[PDB]
Amino acid sequence: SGVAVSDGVIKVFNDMKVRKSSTPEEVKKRKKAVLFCLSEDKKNIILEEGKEILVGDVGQTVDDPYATFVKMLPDKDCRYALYDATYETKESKKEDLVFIFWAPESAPLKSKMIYASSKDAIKKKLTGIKHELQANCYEEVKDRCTLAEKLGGSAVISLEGKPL
Amino acid sequence: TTALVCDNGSGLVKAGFAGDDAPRAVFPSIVGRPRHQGVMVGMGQKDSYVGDEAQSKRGILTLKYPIEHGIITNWDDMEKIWHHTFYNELRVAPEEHPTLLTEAPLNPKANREKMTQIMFETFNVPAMYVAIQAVLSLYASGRTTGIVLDSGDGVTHNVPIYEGYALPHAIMRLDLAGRDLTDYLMKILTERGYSFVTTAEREIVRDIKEKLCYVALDFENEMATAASSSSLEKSYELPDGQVITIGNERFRCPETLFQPSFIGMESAGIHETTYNSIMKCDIDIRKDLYANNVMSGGTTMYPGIADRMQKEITALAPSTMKIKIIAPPERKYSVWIGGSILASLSTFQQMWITKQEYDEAGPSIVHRKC
Amino acid sequence: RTTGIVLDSGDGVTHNVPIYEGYALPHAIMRLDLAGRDLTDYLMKILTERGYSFVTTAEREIVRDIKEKLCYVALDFENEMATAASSSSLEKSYELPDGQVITIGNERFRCPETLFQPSFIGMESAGIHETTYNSIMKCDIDIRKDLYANNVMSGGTTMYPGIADRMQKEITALAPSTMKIKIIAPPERK
Amino acid sequence: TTALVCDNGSGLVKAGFAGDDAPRAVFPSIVGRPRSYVGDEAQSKILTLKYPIEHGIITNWDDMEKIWHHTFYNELRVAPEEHPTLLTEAPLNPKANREKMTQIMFETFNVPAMYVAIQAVLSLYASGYSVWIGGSILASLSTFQQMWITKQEYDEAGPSIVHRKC
Amino acid sequence: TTALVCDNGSGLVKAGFAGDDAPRAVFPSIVGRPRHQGVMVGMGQKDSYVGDEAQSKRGILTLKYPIEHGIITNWDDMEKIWHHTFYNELRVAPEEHPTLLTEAPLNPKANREKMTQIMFETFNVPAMYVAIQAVLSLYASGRTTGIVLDSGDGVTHNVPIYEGYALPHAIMRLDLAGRDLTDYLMKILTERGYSFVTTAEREIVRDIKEKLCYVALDFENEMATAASSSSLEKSYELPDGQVITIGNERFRCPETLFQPSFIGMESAGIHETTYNSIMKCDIDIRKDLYANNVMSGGTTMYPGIADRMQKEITALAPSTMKIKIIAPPERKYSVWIGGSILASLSTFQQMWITKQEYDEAGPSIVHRKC
Ligand SMILES: Nc1ncnc2c1ncn2[C@@H]1O[C@H](COP(=O)(O)OP(=O)(O)O)[C@@H](O)[C@H]1O
Ligand SMILES: Nc1ncnc2c1ncn2[C@@H]1O[C@H](COP(=O)(O)OP(=O)(O)O)[C@@H](O)[C@H]1O
Ligand SMILES: Nc1ncnc2c1ncn2[C@@H]1O[C@H](COP(=O)(O)OP(=O)(O)O)[C@@H](O)[C@H]1O
Ligand SMILES: [Mg+2]
Ligand SMILES: [Mg+2]
Ligand SMILES: [Mg+2]
Repeated sequence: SGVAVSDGVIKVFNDMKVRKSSTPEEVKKRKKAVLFCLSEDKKNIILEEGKEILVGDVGQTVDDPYATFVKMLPDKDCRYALYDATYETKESKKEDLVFIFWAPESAPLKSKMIYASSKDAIKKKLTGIKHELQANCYEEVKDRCTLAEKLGGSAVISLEGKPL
Repeated sequence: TTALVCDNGSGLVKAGFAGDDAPRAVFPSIVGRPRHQGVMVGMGQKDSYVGDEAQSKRGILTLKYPIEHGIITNWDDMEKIWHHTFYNELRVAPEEHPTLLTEAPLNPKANREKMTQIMFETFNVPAMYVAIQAVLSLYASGRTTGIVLDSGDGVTHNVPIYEGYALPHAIMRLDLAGRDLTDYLMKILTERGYSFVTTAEREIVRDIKEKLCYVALDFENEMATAASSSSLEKSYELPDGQVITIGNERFRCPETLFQPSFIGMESAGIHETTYNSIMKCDIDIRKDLYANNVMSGGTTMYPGIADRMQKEITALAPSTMKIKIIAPPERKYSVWIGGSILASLSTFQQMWITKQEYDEAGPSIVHRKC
Repeated sequence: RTTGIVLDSGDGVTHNVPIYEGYALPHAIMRLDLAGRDLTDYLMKILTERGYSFVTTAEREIVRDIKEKLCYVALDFENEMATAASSSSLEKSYELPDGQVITIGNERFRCPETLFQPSFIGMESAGIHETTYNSIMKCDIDIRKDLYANNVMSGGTTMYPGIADRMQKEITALAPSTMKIKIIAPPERK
Repeated sequence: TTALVCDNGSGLVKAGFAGDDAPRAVFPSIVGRPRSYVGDEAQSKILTLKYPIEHGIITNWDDMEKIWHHTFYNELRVAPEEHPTLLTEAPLNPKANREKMTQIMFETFNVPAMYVAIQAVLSLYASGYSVWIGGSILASLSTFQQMWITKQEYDEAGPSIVHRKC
Repeated sequence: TTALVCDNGSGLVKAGFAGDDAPRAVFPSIVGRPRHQGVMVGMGQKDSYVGDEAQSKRGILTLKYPIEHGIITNWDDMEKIWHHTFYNELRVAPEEHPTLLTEAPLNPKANREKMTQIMFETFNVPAMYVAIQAVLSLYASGRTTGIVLDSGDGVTHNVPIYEGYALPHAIMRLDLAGRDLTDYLMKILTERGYSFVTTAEREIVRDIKEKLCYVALDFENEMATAASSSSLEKSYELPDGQVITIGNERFRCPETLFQPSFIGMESAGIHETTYNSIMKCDIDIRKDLYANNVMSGGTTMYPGIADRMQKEITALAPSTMKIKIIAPPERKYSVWIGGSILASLSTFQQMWITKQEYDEAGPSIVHRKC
């Protein structure tokens, strides 16, 4: 295991999971999808301010929240993710968050072992999360059908405001 | 300003604000403790999993329902589910908006007392109210007259309601609901070579019953068609990859709603309890109750249950009387629809039990008020 | 990663344990006594048919290096035998420490086949392609979808050229068609 | 400061420090009595080779601790009293093997701290000699540095701390 | 005149005539194909070996059980075993005496249909009948009231039976039986240095479990005694000549009957399934079912299983109720005893399904009759 989580990531998770009554001007800077990284010393899980996605921009500059999110993951390193999905089922309309464990084969072993052995140190601190998505290849995470297969299986008819 | 309506059902928790059409939060009401030691270190392993995260990780969990047939068996996981649907699902605090809870009639007073105590002590809500699921499901119908056939996952109950005055002496309660149907389907599916023993698997049988089961117009002729040919059999895609071929089980396990002798219960089916309650009602309101049988709940979503309910009731009721079975297309959440349309009413805004009213009264104000 | 069954096969033991998202399944832990030492013994036993006797322990290390740098697993046994039977297009020579050269033919892919057909050295155990499927079929029915697409291999015995492709083919032959099979073959799995 | 990771496998013993890519010490795990010699000197030399480890369980203990002393002194030229050691094992392992491992490491060598991980879990860490790669990438982790079983923790607990900790 | 009763169990085949106390034919139900080429020419090498000849020549064979947990997996070897026990063991023809077959409840209908088809087409019996193993094991007890704990080699099932009317809605079935115990013993014996991988060897572990395993009064204190000293260890004489020293495995592998989490099953132990089935039964028959827990099968032959079953049930049942565990000394063949005492009854002689009744009905008469 080893690596633990910092206070900023826990604060961001508590901010994203539990939303409250907010003003229409502030509601547009909420966090939609944020990744997690390691510092220089590889001892804390820190979010990078560079790569991120806001809730405000979704549907505007970012035509597709998921489509613009696949290319945001670096293919030469291991990364965490937290995607807020809005999928439509035959039964009803749900809005859940997804934990994506990005781990390509092109990354070095030093970045794969650290992120694989410390996954229980981050997932345990993220209380209430259900949808877990482990993705290693890039083609499997690039496809749109896999998210509906993991979320609800064949029941999900539409994903992110558009049908499958 | 807005009010929260939380239909804490036996199988699903429909939670949402007031004044809107559909509930935004819908998820199964189960908690799952980790079954295996968990060799991998880190990654955010938690002590429990509630709702959709439990449904996704149900392979390594041991799912269990905190609510039996309507009574809340375990309280720690119940308040955990409440905290979850309040914070991790709606992202709102209970201290601001009043909450509305639902329950089935003929309910132990201890359940309602513990509900009120948990809502007023742990969350400290400004006000709340404990209504009845069937009365709210009747509100959603827009009318005030007619008996309600409310059958969810743990309890099936019927209460006849006239033009505003309900009849509490004719409230029937049947412990036969969707969970019992799922258990019967699991028991009768072993005769085909498919063993479902564990709780996690049982959810697969639940989905199979949800999307492959129907109620027959009559039992005998459908069995005769089941006996002859496979014209009735249909295959299902299991999550593991295998396929199953169910035959008469498509309409045998839903027949338990009308013939409780399958799971062993001695209670009259859902088609006879309604007639017995109406026959226990007043003789002038029977003409209006016969033509108004409002159905609600997820168990009333089988294809053909409305036609069989009709046929059975006109078989029991006199011939001159006309029987109507209101089968709304949103009867799966009719209780939540009624709660949401009820919370927006101006006249109801005065009868919320408040903390200032609750202090001197203790947890016993709910019986005298509601 | 944290999810996936592990195919660990070293020099003395081959064992498989399926591990989910942190909780492993101890009731599905399979153990097979077939490993690289047994493969070396089988190669020594089948190399005497070519005129090269390796009896002593010291020599056996030469056979071990020969198996390490000249043996591969075939995509299928039958067609590769048909190619072995016809022509020497398959044979390859080796430089022995004493100076002599040897010409091995079907032994390049016959002794690694013992991993999938234990009836060569006499064991009754199902090959490494069937023990994994039997352990996954002994596992839970919801974790099979995640265990089928994650078969992590390790150990020096899993370093034969083409063992990943044969493992794949065998598992999708055993597993249902709708399920997708993936065989993670890391380049540092030794 | 640095930590030792010792993959005491059935056929090879991959032993090396933490924080480096490749294990410096690799040799077969056999002892040979004249018809002792450990590792490459046994491979070069009239002996009767035998493996102390069967399918994962350690059959004989004197030669096992002899191999440990060898790989510690005649191969790495370091003392166990300074750097913590990391041992590996296969799952579904008899508890007696791990108990004897802990007892030998804490009584004969008197290590400041140690830990008994699983070979497959470490080989998965290496994915981001795979077991040794994962052990070495695991030993450098800061979060893991707290869960080493120490001698001061071992005294009152006896050789049974390993089951409850690891 | 006489009737044949054939208890085609998962591990043993008890076959004998009617009206006698003990079954004359007892042998393991396995078939063995020759594993090796067989260089020697002649001497009567056969394609298969059934029963004791397979047990004697198990070294060069590959033993396998045609019956899983109650369902018959392979049919050719099953009818081969039937032909064997009919001709080479009893030296009688099936065309003369009627045969009586047994099965476990909650059984796939295909198994019973194939049983009837094989008995009526290949052997052409004048009449037959398919009873239930637990009901017959209760007959052997001489009484009519009490729940039956039938646990053989492949399936453990419990059915409560009142004063002639059994309760089919409370029939519990557990796939944990002696074969699973043998597998667990093989898995936990490798920790001592004894590897049993092959089927032939597994029989040695089966005999070791049969004559060296017992169930503890409680798990914790017996482990404490196992941990301290070898006062518990005992040696065994292997057929090859070696000796083994087993310790806590003498009472750890039989504990799986009460804690299924060892082999991974999620099912409640045999001490909880009985209590849950009785709690699912009627409230007036519980007083009579609590004091009558008839045990049968070879798995219930461990020393001390009766005392632990008692203690567990009075731990689960209320204190005022008295618990009795009928532990007969011939409960290994109680199913056969009940079948033989049943076949001599005059009232039962009328309900045999006959060939003349079978012709027009096809293989579906068995479900409507039995
Ligand atoms: N489409 C469907 N067809 C048949 N049964 C269904 C369907 N959808 C849900 N159900 C059943 O209805 C139950 C849900 O009941 P619900 O109405 O949520 O009760 P409550 O309102 O008390 O929560 C589930 O257990 C399921 O078995
Ligand atoms: N390049 C290779 N190709 C095929 N087999 C190999 C190769 N390298 C090593 N092996 C085999 O792998 C074995 C080493 O197994 P190893 O992974 O060291 O087991 P352990 O991890 O238990 O020590 C050797 O006996 C050798 O036969
Ligand atoms: N003396 C004994 N002690 C413990 N277990 C026994 C004993 N004798 C037999 N068994 C177990 O009982 C099993 C036989 O079950 P059995 O009663 O023949 O089932 P069935 O009636 O379905 O054939 C064997 O597999 C064996 O493991
Ligand atoms: Mg309801
Ligand atoms: Mg190894
Ligand atoms: Mg039996």
